[PDB]
Amino acid sequence: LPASFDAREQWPQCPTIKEIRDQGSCGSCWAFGAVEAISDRICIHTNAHVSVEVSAEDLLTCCGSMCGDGCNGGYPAEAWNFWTRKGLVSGGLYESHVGCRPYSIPPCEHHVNGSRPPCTGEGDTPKCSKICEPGYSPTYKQDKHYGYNSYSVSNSEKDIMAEIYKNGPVEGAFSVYSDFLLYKSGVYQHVTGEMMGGHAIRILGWGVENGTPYWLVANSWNTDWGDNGFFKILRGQDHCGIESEVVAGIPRTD
Amino acid sequence: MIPGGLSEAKPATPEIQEIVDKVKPQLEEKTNETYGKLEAVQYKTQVVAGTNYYIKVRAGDNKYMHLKVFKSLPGQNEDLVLTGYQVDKNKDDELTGF
Repeated sequence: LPASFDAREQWPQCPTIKEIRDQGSCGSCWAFGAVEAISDRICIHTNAHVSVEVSAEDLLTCCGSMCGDGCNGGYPAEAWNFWTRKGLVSGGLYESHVGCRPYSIPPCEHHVNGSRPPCTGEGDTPKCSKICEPGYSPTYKQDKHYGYNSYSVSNSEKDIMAEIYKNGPVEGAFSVYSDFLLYKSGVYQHVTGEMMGGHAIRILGWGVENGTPYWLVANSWNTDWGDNGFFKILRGQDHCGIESEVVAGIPRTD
Repeated sequence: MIPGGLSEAKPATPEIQEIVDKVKPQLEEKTNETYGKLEAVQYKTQVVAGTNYYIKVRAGDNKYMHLKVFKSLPGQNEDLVLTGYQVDKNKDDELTGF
């Protein structure tokens, strides 16, 4: 219903909504899109009482084979179903400390070590381990955060605005094309490029720049790329498939 | 539209060829071998926080070799790095996520 909506402004008390994660060398975008929207939604649904960065390692390593092929792809509508069934622990927990199961796969943006080779290290899905990596209390099956239901959203512009405004950021997926890695500012719109492959991301609102109606999106590739982590893509036509793959769910308990 | 998988296969080009040569030195020291030329024929791309390339190169006889190269994002710079090879592979394998 509004002309312009941004979740970072509507629910500022929730760090995770303004945060950009670095996905590294493996195709877990499907796991990040899901756990970041889920993270966002837990906060929104408890009025800020519970702020956690839901475990991407957990989604990836413990859903495991059932949600895809780990670092080689996977499925949004499956990550979300698994939150409902077995839930996910943490990898960031608010009041500082540190999460249960953080993301071990090294990043691709930053430089680190000594001379740029950032990623190029492990890049090999670790194992499921129903243990909090030590120092975090309490126990794994108690840090577990569950989902009530999960469902697809419709290929419709309004349902998507209405899912976002009423319940918080969501997950979607689209087709990347070389002209997209070039993104910095404005509303992206696909014109050329080699089909690089299928990526998954977090949609968290809307508006217009000049005349173009867009979706506010968080990419999972760190903060130098694009607009401090985020971009805007054409909203209205299902441009690159961004409306065709929308999935969400509602947090259990609150 | 597999949201993290590798693209279907594409006939190689000279870009995919500039890679195999740029990371030539890097594959060289890991197997300790010396090739006159790695010759790419097949490849897949994949979206990570960068693009990984799964290239199919030819070595000596009639058996091919597989190569995962991470390729930086315009922002950072144009990098490249062998992250994982797959020496002693068959003439006709599908390129497969590794």
